[PDB]
Amino acid sequence: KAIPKDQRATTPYMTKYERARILGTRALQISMNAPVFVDLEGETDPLRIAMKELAEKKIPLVIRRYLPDGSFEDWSVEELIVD
Amino acid sequence: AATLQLGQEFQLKQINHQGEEEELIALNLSEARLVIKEALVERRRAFKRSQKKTREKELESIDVLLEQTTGGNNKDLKNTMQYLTNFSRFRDQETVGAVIQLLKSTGLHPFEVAQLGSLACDTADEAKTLIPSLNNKISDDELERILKELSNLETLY
Amino acid sequence: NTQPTIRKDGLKLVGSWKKPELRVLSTEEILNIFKHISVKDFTSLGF
Amino acid sequence: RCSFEETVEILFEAGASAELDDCRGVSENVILGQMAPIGTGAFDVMIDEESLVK
Amino acid sequence: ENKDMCPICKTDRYLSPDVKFLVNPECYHRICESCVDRIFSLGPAQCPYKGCDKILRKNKFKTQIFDDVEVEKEVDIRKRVFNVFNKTIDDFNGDLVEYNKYLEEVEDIIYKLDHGIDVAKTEEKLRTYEELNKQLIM
Amino acid sequence: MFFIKDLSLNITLHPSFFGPRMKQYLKTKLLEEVEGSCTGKFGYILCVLDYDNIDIQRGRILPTDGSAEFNVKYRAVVFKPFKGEVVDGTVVSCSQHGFEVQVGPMKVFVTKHLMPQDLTFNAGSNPPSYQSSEDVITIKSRIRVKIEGCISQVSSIHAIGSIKEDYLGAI
Ligand SMILES: [Zn+2]
Ligand SMILES: [Zn+2]
Repeated sequence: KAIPKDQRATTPYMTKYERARILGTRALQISMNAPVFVDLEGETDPLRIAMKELAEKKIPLVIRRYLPDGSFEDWSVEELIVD
Repeated sequence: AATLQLGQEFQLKQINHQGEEEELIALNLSEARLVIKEALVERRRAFKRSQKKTREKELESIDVLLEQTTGGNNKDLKNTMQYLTNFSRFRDQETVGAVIQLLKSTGLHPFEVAQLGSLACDTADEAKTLIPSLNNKISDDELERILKELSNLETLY
Repeated sequence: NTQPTIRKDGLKLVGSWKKPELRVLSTEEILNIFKHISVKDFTSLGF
Repeated sequence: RCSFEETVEILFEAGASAELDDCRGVSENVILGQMAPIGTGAFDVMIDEESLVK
Repeated sequence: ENKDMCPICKTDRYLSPDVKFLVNPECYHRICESCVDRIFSLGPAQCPYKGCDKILRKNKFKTQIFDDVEVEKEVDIRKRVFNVFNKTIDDFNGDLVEYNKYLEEVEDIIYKLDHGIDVAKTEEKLRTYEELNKQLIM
Repeated sequence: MFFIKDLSLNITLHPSFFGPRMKQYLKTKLLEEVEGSCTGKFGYILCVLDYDNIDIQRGRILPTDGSAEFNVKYRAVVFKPFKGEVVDGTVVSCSQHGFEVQVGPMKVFVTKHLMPQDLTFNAGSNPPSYQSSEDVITIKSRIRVKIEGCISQVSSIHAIGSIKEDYLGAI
């Protein structure tokens, strides 16, 4: 039932699955004409643009980590420490 | 049917979006026009706010000025405004407050008082025949009195 | 009433009474007895 | 349980005893043909409208 | 009677008589529930009670403990005319002669109505009812 | 009847509408779909009250296609017919089976068999009108119809009325 921010006791590191689905969904949105928040260096492939947004944490998403008891947490990808 | 037993979403017990309990809101064809015509005004103010950065002619003209507000996909509401206006005899929300004061004084159901205020009758038998739910729940002389005060509240506009 | 012994034989159920009177249980009789089953009975069985 | 070996017996006992399935098992989500709670699908992805104005 | 209470449902005693038998004041005829409900439900038409032609109206029914049609009509008309005349020329001062004479006139009117005479005096009694109602309105 | 009820709708948005102003778009869609349309559960939706305090809740992303789903709770003025309900209306189309009364956004039909015997159909007039023993039912004429039954199909509602009973007919 939405655990508050002071009680979030999950791993602050972004896993490979979270990075994978964030890059996949973000790249899918970029392929569907989504507003890009980072200036492009001449890229054409959507996955490279998604990784470019992840490298600067400009992806506007938040992860709803489901807990085994039915609860969940909201860890934004901007505050998640990548790698 | 018409036996004070409506559907599930039309039951006497209603629930708002906050989670509290509220009685079913039944409106007669008097304030029901002033509420649509009312909210369309503030809707016009809302349409002209973001833009910065005898009785029939005014009705249709205002319905055109409000038709320009909407996207031309709800003209049945304007034709409904012509229906109500062509079948409305009330005006001003103060008199409507008096009408609610006369309807709630008997202690009836909101749907029943809605059918009372929405129909034009002269005798009590008319109200008892057009409304099958009201036949013994309230006295006939009191209904005739309500129709008398209402008859004094109606004015040709 | 003495409850018989129900045995499966050729897609049928034969009841044996010792009292010995052996009679084959028909589908209509078993279905009738099942129609006379109370709630606590079959709900105590797992239905 | 029915997927592994004895399908008909498990199904018949299930229907007889009025059994209920939670449908978060692997094979169950496979049979129904939608996302299962494994890896990438073990979490939902949301959007924060307060982050779009950043 | 136990043999006539509806031309279609005349003998419902062995069918568990759970339905009532309404009587319209403009027919004085017994009709069971499932029949009369369809009668006024399909439209205000006459009942086929022994070839009855008087139209049966919607609702406006009554429960009857059975005191014969004559006495029931005499007490309905008696109460109605008693309400039309109200307390006019009755308990106004305390006189006994004129009061009993007026009561004699009223009972003679009810007598002419329950007898009908020749459908001529009863119409004058109806005009008297309209006049008395006009006096009660004023 | 003209009732007011709090309704909830799930709005789908394309990933191209994820700008900071997207909330406005929501309301825009929330109007374009809700006002004027009809539902078989709440009747003909007329207007939508409270345009400023519209709750947005939280938007969720469904798997494929990447479109956004929203659950909006609002207050709206709707019109729902009921069986055995005395209403008033004006005729539009005429037929040998009966004239089609227009009550608000609903086009009620009155069967010829549900009419009194004195009311007869007249086709020799232009337009064809129902002439009785005192009243003449024409298009522009106002008739008080007692609705007997209503049908609540999805996004389509039709009702059947009658004027055979007393205190009904032309106004
Ligand atoms: Zn009968
Ligand atoms: Zn009769």
